[PDB]
Amino acid sequence: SKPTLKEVVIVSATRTPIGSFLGSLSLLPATKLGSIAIQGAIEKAGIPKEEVKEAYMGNVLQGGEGQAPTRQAVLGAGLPISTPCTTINKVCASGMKAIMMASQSLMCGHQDVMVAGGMESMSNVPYVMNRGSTPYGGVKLEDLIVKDGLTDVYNKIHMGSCAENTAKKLNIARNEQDAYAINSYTRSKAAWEAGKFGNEVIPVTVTVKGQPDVVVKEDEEYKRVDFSKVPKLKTVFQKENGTVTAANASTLNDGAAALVLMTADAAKRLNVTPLARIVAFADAAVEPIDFPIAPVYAASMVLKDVGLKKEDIAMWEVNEAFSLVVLANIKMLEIDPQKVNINGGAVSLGHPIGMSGARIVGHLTHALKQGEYGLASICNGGGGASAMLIQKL
Amino acid sequence: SKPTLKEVVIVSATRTPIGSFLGSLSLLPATKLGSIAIQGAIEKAGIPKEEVKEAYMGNVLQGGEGQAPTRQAVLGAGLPISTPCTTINKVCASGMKAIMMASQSLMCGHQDVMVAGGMESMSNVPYVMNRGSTPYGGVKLEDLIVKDGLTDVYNKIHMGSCAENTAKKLNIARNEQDAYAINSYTRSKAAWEAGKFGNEVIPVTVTVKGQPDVVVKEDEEYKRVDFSKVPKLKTVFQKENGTVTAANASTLNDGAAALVLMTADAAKRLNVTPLARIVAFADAAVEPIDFPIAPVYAASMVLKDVGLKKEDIAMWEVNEAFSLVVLANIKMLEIDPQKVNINGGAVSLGHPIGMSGARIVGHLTHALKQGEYGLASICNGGGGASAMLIQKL
Amino acid sequence: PTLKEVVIVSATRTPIGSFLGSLSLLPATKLGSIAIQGAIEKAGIPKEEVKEAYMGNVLQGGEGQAPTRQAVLGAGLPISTPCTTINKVCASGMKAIMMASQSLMCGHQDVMVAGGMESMSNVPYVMNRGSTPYGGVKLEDLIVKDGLTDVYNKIHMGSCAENTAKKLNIARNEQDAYAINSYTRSKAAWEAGKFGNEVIPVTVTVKGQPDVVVKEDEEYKRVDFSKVPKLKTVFQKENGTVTAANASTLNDGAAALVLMTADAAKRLNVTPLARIVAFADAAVEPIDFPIAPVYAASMVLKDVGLKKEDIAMWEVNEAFSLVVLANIKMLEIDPQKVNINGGAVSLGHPIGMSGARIVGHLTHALKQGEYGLASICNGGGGASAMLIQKL
Amino acid sequence: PTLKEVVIVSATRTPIGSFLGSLSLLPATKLGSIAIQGAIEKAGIPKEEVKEAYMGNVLQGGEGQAPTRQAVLGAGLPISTPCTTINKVCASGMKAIMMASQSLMCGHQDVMVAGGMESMSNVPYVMNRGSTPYGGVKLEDLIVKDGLTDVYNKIHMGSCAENTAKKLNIARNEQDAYAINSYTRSKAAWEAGKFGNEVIPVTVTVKGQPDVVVKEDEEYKRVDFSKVPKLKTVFQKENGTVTAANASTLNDGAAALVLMTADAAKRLNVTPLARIVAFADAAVEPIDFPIAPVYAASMVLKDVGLKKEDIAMWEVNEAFSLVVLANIKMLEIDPQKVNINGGAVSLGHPIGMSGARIVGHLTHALKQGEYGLASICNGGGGASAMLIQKL
Ligand SMILES: CC(C)(COP(=O)(O)OP(=O)(O)OC[C@H]1O[C@@H](n2cnc3c(N)ncnc32)[C@H](O)[C@@H]1OP(=O)(O)O)[C@@H](O)C(=O)NCCC(=O)NCCS
Ligand SMILES: CC(C)(COP(=O)(O)OP(=O)(O)OC[C@H]1O[C@@H](n2cnc3c(N)ncnc32)[C@H](O)[C@@H]1OP(=O)(O)O)[C@@H](O)C(=O)NCCC(=O)NCCS
Ligand SMILES: CC(C)(COP(=O)(O)OP(=O)(O)OC[C@H]1O[C@@H](n2cnc3c(N)ncnc32)[C@H](O)[C@@H]1OP(=O)(O)O)[C@@H](O)C(=O)NCCC(=O)NCCS
Ligand SMILES: CC(C)(COP(=O)(O)OP(=O)(O)OC[C@H]1O[C@@H](n2cnc3c(N)ncnc32)[C@H](O)[C@@H]1OP(=O)(O)O)[C@@H](O)C(=O)NCCC(=O)NCCS
Ligand SMILES: [Cl-]
Ligand SMILES: [Cl-]
Ligand SMILES: [Cl-]
Ligand SMILES: [Cl-]
Ligand SMILES: [K+]
Ligand SMILES: [K+]
Ligand SMILES: [K+]
Ligand SMILES: [K+]
Repeated sequence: SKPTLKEVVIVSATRTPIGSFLGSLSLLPATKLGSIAIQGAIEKAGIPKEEVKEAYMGNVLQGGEGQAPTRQAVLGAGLPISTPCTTINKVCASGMKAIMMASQSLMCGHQDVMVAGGMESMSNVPYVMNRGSTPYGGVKLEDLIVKDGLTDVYNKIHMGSCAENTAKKLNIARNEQDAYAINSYTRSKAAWEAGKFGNEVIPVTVTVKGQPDVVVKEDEEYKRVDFSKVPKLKTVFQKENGTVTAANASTLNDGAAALVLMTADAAKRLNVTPLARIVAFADAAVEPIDFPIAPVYAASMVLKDVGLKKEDIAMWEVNEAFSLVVLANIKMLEIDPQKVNINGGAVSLGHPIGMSGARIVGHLTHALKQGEYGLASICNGGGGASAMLIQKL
Repeated sequence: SKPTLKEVVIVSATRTPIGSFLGSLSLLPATKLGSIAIQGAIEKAGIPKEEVKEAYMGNVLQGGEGQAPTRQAVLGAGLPISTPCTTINKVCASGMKAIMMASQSLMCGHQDVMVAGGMESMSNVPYVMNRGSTPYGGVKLEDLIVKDGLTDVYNKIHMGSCAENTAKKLNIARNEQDAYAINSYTRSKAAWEAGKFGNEVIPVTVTVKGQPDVVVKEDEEYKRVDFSKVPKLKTVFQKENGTVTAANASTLNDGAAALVLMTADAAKRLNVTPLARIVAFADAAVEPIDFPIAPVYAASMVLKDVGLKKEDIAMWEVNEAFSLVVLANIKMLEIDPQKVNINGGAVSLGHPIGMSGARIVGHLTHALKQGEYGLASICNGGGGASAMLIQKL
Repeated sequence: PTLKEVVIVSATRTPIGSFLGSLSLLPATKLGSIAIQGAIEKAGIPKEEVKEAYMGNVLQGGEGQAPTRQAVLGAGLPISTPCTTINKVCASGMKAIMMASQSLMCGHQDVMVAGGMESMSNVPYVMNRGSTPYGGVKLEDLIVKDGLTDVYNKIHMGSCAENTAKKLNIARNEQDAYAINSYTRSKAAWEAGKFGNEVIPVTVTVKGQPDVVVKEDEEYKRVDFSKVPKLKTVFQKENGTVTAANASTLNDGAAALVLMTADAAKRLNVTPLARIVAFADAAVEPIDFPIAPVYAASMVLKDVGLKKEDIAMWEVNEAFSLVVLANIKMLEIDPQKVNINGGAVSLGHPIGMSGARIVGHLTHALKQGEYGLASICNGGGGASAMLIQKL
Repeated sequence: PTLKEVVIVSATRTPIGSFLGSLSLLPATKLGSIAIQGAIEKAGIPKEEVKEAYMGNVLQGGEGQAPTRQAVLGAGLPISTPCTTINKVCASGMKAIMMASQSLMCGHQDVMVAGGMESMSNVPYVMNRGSTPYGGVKLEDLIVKDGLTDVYNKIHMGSCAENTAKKLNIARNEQDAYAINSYTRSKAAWEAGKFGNEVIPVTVTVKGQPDVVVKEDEEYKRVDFSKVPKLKTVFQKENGTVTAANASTLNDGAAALVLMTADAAKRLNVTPLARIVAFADAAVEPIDFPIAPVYAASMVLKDVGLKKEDIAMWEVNEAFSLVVLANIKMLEIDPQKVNINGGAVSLGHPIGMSGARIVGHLTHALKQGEYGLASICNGGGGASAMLIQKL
């Protein structure tokens, strides 16, 4: 027999703008961007801070951040000292997995109101030196972005080289990948200029003693592009017959996102209007080198579970880890390209890894029309993916 | 009314021995200790590896371990590439929180069989250097054990100094703390001598090319003691009227633990006999400085939830972060000290921070007699604690 | 065998670059090659005539094997040229000239190159060999550890200067006035074109960049006189005297001289600039290094029977303004004859280079028949001094 | 004035410690103090008579300001003693003695101390000044970067030796025979008490542990003759000849000599051990450093008018067994007169120390009236050589 569970709703979804690597938000640690997003979400939901019972935040690169990153973000947002906190790491899937795990606690009736999201400051990720005796001939200082973030343990190659493998297998060429990337930048600029993130993004003031304030109000990455340069660029992850470039891959970035989740009962009790219902979610895993196709199986599991067909989905958010990944998913699922990553994605907006899975779910929440279904999927290092289905209320 | 949930059972619980800092297990990465505990747990459960659907592992100090620590542990144990993995960080409570969150997935019917536990190799935790430019005059690279594991963010003091604060408030003196510590070493020795860890601990072979193999078959820490020296030690965190010493505090250590969890239905399908039922669990939080008393509130929450009295508990496992922590809990709960940490604990056995929360649940699993209730609780940095109630089958 | 007479035939230097400034892309050894090549060109002799080379260089860490050999081969000199790198802290550049002169005096060589080189911009940090200690690892800055810290007293060179300021009663306003005078004199000499024969320009070449020609000293323009009396006393909190403005700075540069016996100069028909008359080293209590040049200068004057009045120009290296004032006070010499075209407080102080630079400056600035005396202090309580006569 | 006669009055050294071994707790400067103090005691002169000091020291990074000054003051010599640190790579310790001899020959000092020191155990790693590059960086080992890599060829000293092994047809088996010979001679000489006047013991004090008295060289006992032919060729995978057993090792130690003019020895009632006759430096292509000592030795013989036959004993530094074999072959000398009591392959090679050690050894081992010739190669393609006669 199947358990009888509580219904879970999204009441608010807020994010910081995304900063470029060593760019506009580089002075702020990940936990502080977390505080900003969490306070933003609470404000937008219209509930007292004291109503939030527990918090989960995704965060992939936690080294040097200090004790209990999620607790820092939560206490920094002015939430009660009585609030338990857990920091989640499923690599790039962390921001989505946090929402999923929080949903499961709500479904069990173990809490009635929670905050879940993700945060990352890639600008502030440190280098490491090993503990022990210094070996004769040299001591390595490794970059934790490369070592913990972007290198497949098993193949000993960059995520970008794993992507090249799928480009080979599925015959997805340089020109197709470049066209997708240009498309992403185009959609991001359009959305931003049309005022489409007006309720999703909250601005950030950067203060430096002796300097005038800087107000960061929009995503930084999408303006850093030159369409004429795009087809000229070198293939950085493979010298012989490559396809992936700086322009058609996601970038390194800083940002945080937070959602307020509650049971249908609690939303009634607090007289708040729910934005969306969380219907179903799943995780899938494949051979580590094949992570780009893992979101295909995760999305399929979700559709099969709920009894829906791909054509029933109004809007897809397939995380733009690489242009290659989105094209692979479009090809295998046979879905309408006009319904995928409609207002841009990670290739042009950037990819603070622990945050992105939460951002894309928050974007569907705002963009879907009443009654429509949205499906968000995200690959992660090691061969995994997470996927989530929501319906707009 | 209340949700109707799947019943959750523990089928096996296994661990490596706990190694001392830079000691017998120091050559093995946390992820390798993870693979060993997971393999052991599946062997002891007597089920196909393919039946494990998903895995969660606690792990506090993830810097330099490589991409997706839990995935590394699971694949290194020979589990299917189809197995999704998430790495969990709630400081010292991590190993317990992993079991709790896995239990929640099982209750929702989202998976039927999971592995949960915790892993830490404090010997292999690195130092960090900031990204950017080196200041004129040099820099000190920070030790991540100290910066991420052991320093309160808000007070800017060691966990040990937070403990001194509780010692003051509740009048828990040096002599009482030293007596508790001696008692822990005594109880640990007694338990090993009596063969109380026979089914719980699996040995590990350390192989070094060009030297004989070393078989580690018991915990290393409890033999590193001198009872005569205990009352002579100086107080390491507070010179001015201190109480906490190297002897009466937990140590730095390496180890991993894993539990096979499934629904009661899955156990019947697979023809396995469960060891215990997971009944209830809870998280609590107080002011960061007051973490030593947080386990009191988490334990009370659990008892109230199920409607039991403290007298109903046959065995207590209150993690021995410091001798002070246990005495503080005994004092406030007003429970029988003969029922607390009966076979030793972290003061004498050691404290690989991400694993201890799982170890103590695993020990109750084996030590309890049929029908008895066991309660485990564990404090964590930032002011939190987790607690879990199980019943022997 | 009777001792041979030694002459200076040429003396050349790079401009001095500021810390992390205009010359920071070039290693010390490359600056040394440029200086050496320029000196040989000015001397008007084939490179093959140079028999052996000594270069001063204080902070050799990370420069690679045999720094002087790198400078020499980099300048296109023969593979047969033996090379030695000299370390007497700030006195290194002068000590190299002294030791080369001694080899020439013995008839062991007939033509040598000697000088000094330093790239403080490129001096690395160090980590100790061994087990990493619990709680953290220290990365020390070699400029501070090897260059600027007194071993015995465990204080900065600047704190040693404060000590002398106390004992000899040399005040903050006096040191500030001297520093302003140094900056003023440096600017005046550059504007008068007094370095036209001494300094050679350096071309800095970067990939995908337009070439940059560095033709003058960088440091002397980095000053605000109105701010001088307001600066904090960085080496001492209470009643301090030494500041960033009145102390020498950290810098990059190289200098080189072609030296010959009188017989070799004649054989090659070169016109020598100056004769080397005498030189000496003195040493005192480590903290008292500011006064060691007084004793070294005194030794050289006494050696040749000259009085302080017989000296036309003094170069007392400006380690700190305090040092020059202390020397003037103890020696009782005319300040208008001391560091007349500026010095290390305003031009900068690449430590292994400065003792060569000041001897090379005398060689160009002295008029025929005049005597010049150069002295320079060094960490540990030492000083070197040299007397030359213009030909 | 004519050139003064120079004599060696004493020569003393520490034992040589293995890499990270028995002397690894002591800095190079402390080892220097021990050797300098011993040399002065043995000379029987007041310490105030020593006027100036030069010490060889190749790897100066992290040792603190003015390494020679630290050694001198640590030995209890007066603060009035000027100090200079000398770097000619492996030739440093000899070149220091040569340069001191020139100062004495000129009449500039009458009594000096010269020698060399090195603590390879305490040589640090370096990190470049600047911003850390994306993707990380390896902190270089200064032993490798400054000590043992040829700048121009970008290969290890050991690979340079391979080049000479190929050119002169000196095979693996011949190199292994020479190395076993060195270990055998070292053990025999220690057992015969031949170092009793040369080596002074070192007490290593550690709080909470008993003292350790180091009384003999550590390295020569670390050998297994049956394993020598089984080792891998660590510098060259294909067709190699150089191994860990037949190469010098990395080590800690210091040596110091007291030098005087003949007049000074008379004045002080000192009976000197030997006279310094002549010395020279030679240089060739950097890759060809193994053969430079042939040319330096030939220069000294030619200068003085002696034949190779007139030399009673040769000390050709054992940088590699290959180097010694190449020198014997080109010079055509009796192998029974070469490195008679062992050398660097088995006693070890603290690089700034060895050039001084070998001159000190000849001073003790030669019989009255006999000539000894010492020679030593250095990175960059150099060598130094010196002739002495026993009195
Ligand atoms: C790809 C990556 C290594 C960056 O490469 P990079 O070479 O250091 O990037 P650069 O900025 O130096 O780009 C090099 C060139 O590309 C150009 N370029 C980059 N993006 C461009 C764009 N959008 N439009 C036009 N030109 C662009 C730059 O102008 C530069 O030009 P240049 O060669 O004349 O100097 C890094 O962003 C990365 O690793 N991305 C993948 C992140 C990832 O794996 N995420 C997780 C997914 S699972
Ligand atoms: C306390 C801590 C810093 C270790 O301190 P330390 O001073 O480096 O420990 P040491 O091994 O140097 O021991 C110090 C002295 O105590 C002695 N000692 C240690 N354990 C002993 C024992 N069990 N019995 C008798 N003597 C003991 C040692 O012999 C030593 O004596 P000495 O100085 O005369 O030689 C470290 O274990 C720690 O931080 N523990 C807390 C872990 C923690 O906070 N975990 C999180 C929980 S919230
Ligand atoms: C003194 C020393 C530590 C530099 O100190 P510093 O404080 O880091 O120097 P800075 O460049 O940051 O200068 C600090 C201030 O002084 C000012 N300043 C520096 N030189 C100045 C000048 N010539 N005129 C006016 N102002 C000046 C700067 O503008 C700055 O002002 P701010 O704090 O309002 O911005 C360094 O040059 C040194 O060690 N010198 C001695 C070298 C030495 O000892 N050599 C060996 C001799 S024995
Ligand atoms: C050669 C050098 C790199 C060390 O090599 P290494 O491989 O780290 O040396 P090791 O101590 O690890 O010895 C390797 C093996 O040789 C063996 N070995 C070494 N010396 C031996 C000897 N004298 N007899 C027998 N066996 C010996 C060791 O037992 C070891 O055996 P194993 O592989 O079974 O464990 C280093 O000593 C060096 O660079 N020397 C040259 C110094 C130099 O260039 N000086 C300047 C001259 S210009
Ligand atoms: Cl918490
Ligand atoms: Cl996964
Ligand atoms: Cl000196
Ligand atoms: Cl040379
Ligand atoms: K891009
Ligand atoms: K203990
Ligand atoms: K200045
Ligand atoms: K050897």
